[PDB]
Amino acid sequence: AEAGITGTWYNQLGSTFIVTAGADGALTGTYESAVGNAESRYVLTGRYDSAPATDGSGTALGWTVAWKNNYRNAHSATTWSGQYVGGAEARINTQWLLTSGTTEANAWKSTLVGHDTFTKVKP
Amino acid sequence: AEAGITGTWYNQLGSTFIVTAGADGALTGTYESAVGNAESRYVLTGRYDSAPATDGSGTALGWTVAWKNNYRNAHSATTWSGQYVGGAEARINTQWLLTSGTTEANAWKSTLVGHDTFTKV
Amino acid sequence: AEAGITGTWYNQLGSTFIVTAGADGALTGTYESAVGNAESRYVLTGRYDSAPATDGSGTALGWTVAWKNNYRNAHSATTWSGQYVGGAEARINTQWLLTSGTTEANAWKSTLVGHDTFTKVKP
Amino acid sequence: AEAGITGTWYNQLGSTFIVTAGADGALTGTYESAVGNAESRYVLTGRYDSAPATDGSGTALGWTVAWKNNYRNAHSATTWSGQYVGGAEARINTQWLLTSGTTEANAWKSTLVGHDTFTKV
Amino acid sequence: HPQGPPCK
Amino acid sequence: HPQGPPCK
Amino acid sequence: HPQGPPCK
Amino acid sequence: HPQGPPCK
Repeated sequence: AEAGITGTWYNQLGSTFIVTAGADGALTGTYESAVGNAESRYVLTGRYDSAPATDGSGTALGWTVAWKNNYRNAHSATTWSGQYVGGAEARINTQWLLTSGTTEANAWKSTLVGHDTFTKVKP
Repeated sequence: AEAGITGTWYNQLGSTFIVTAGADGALTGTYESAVGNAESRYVLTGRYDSAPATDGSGTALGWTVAWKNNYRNAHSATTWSGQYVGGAEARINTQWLLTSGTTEANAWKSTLVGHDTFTKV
Repeated sequence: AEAGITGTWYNQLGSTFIVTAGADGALTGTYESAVGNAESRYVLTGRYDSAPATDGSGTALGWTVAWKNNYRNAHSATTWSGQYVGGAEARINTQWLLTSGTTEANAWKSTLVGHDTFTKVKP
Repeated sequence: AEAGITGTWYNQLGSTFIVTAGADGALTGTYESAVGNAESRYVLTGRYDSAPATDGSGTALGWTVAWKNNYRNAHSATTWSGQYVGGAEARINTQWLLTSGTTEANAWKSTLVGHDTFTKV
Repeated sequence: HPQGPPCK
Repeated sequence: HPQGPPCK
Repeated sequence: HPQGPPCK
Repeated sequence: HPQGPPCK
């Protein structure tokens, strides 16, 4: 449900995700790196599947962050795909892909994969 | 080239992707599935990294599509991560993650992974 | 180091992995599903990189299990890629790919991805 | 066909893979990298699922290669998961995970993912 | 699923 | 599947 | 990288 | 890395 998703979330590496879920399935916000001052904020956009999910099923969602802002340009973008699971302890469990822009020759090793779990802290 | 990402792209499965790249990193458009159909269209939103790349590199980008529209709701979402390469033959090479909303017990197999190459042909 | 890897390990879903690391970089053993009686054992084979790793770095390894034995045939195979991290609490952190045999048409959705962490229990 | 997996396979990067499929699910062989070279050969071990597949399905398999031989040690290992399809044009379509041994602080980016299609051509 | 090919 | 938890 | 933990 | 193309 949009409300449950909306809020501030953190993951085990110390990064910050601030998101607002709109009624039209949109996801917007900012993502901040693990500690490190104020200018570590990047724009994120995503989508969530507003489910009739009376199954205790999670809500599927995903979002993208291109690692470029006014202070830095890492020439890479990450996409997180996962599910939002509500309750008193809501969590968003994801798997992510981080692709860096490479030349033809290193394209083979341009993508990293991992997983992150986010815990909600504020609305 | 920069906003060479804007346009209509097709992949090997037949799906079409229509996007507009904004000068500041935004990616907006529609993703349409099988048959072309009429409302096999879903909204997509993404971001791309606008950089100098003297060393002939591709442009990193990614986008998401939640599989729900006013006619279908597949309780899932796909995210594509990859890079744009322009030239005579522009292509967007991606790897994707498709996660379905499951219950705990099925969460271990909630995600499929694959790859797709999109062209303007 | 072969010793540290050799032993019995379990992961959070309740599955059992029994492995022996040989001096030649080989990995052999059996994998058992999460609870479920005796005939839930499958053969696994893998390789580990015997590292001069005096960095507190993990040892990279991987293994494969084809889900077919004398009782069942699931027509699928899983490969786990990860690192062994020793200490009093040794762990093997992995990311896995599970591919099922499909026809040409469903090949697009033949592979699942996830992650599992194994805790060592016996030598 | 069943032991049609046995043979020499090549992928788009130039690497060669030579394997023997045992009647009971084993996969053994050598994987050689760039240039062909001499000791760009690494041992590979894997497993494949021997099944009836009336419905024209591929055969699921996977294998690992630890990147260490008596000449190099790249402190990493790759696992390929995929399926074999035989016929006039046999192919092994895979997705792979390459994990490097890192320290905790770098563990978040210890794994690369990709895909490779191997042919006997 | 709307991500695959057609069901023709 | 022999890689998931027990059944219900 | 802005997606990993802090530095040393 | 021995998994890539050659360094030619």
